[PDB]
Amino acid sequence: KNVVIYADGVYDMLHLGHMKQLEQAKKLFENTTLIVGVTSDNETKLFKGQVVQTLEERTETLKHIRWVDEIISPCPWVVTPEFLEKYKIDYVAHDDDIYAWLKRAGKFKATQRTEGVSTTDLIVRILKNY
Amino acid sequence: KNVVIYADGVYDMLHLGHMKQLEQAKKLFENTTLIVGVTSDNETKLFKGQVVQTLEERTETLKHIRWVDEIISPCPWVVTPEFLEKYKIDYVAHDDDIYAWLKRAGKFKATQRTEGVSTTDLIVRILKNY
Ligand SMILES: O=C(O)c1ccncc1
Ligand SMILES: O=C(O)c1ccncc1
Repeated sequence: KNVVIYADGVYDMLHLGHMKQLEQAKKLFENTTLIVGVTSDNETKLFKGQVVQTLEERTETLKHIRWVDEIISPCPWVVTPEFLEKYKIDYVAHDDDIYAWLKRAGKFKATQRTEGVSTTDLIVRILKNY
Repeated sequence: KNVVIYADGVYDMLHLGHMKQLEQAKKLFENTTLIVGVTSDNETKLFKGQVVQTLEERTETLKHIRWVDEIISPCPWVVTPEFLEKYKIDYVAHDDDIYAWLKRAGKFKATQRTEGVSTTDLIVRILKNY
């Protein structure tokens, strides 16, 4: 019955939008193990851009989140079918291409993002008042 | 066996320092129910000062934290012995006076703060780079 879900991301400056996404992946099936992958500082910088928190800070915050069962930190930047076999992952859960092969296989579970809740935007709140 | 712990605070812009505190209160005894009280916007402003997130935003974030079993939102600003009886609270868990009466009664459990991890300070990080 237990379904293994893998959700990777930068998880920089974790906010409610991030945690609703993790809650969503956790609840994709009735009995799950949610594995979260945290990307490395170097690869995030090289491919995405500026990260505020280090790998260790981003990883420690996630350990406090109710929905997170296991953590791979750091995690590979690109998911491969080897990786899926290595960790016995049944579905990859991410927002939406690079995930075509997963959707083709029956193993992609779309999860949704929440905007405006970002730590970035809460400073703007502090500031559109100054 | 189950021990009811009450930890109140503003929980504005929840960071790792906040979550380590909640983890600490949760683990005060082997079997606990951790109740978290979230203070109102008006009373925080009036007694503490400027709050960034609303009551509802601060409360929703806490629902995602592994250690939080129950939430009182909003919560009273001052704990009273009536309140303790009302919720069957065995210990109040807070950092450290206003908690003398609790310590006198055997019902105060000190928890520790973590500095420098504050959302405030992570902007300074972004900025001591500009
Ligand atoms: O959070 C992302 O967009 C991401 C996920 C997996 N690998 C790299 C980046
Ligand atoms: O977080 C605090 O300092 C607080 C705790 C309980 N009542 C008011 C304020």
